[PDB]
Amino acid sequence: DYLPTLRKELMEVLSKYVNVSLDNIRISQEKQDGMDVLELNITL
Amino acid sequence: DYLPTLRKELMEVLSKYVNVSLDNIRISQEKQDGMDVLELNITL
Repeated sequence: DYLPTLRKELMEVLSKYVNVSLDNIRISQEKQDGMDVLELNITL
Repeated sequence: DYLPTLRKELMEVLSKYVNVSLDNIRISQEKQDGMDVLELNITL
């Protein structure tokens, strides 16, 4: 609900920075070592 | 000049989403397989 939405928001912001589409952007939400870590990747 | 700036911009946007500081955000710019891949990480 919360972060998942913010993750989409991050994608949109990035797509505007390098003027690509959302299909070229990947973002993952994972729980490791007890913590919730977001990872946002893009290939240019 | 270009992406390095956008990388900082990404950090700022993320810090506002989860209302943290820039010190809790990491972002890397690396060349792998001939391509330039940005990686933005945050621990929550």
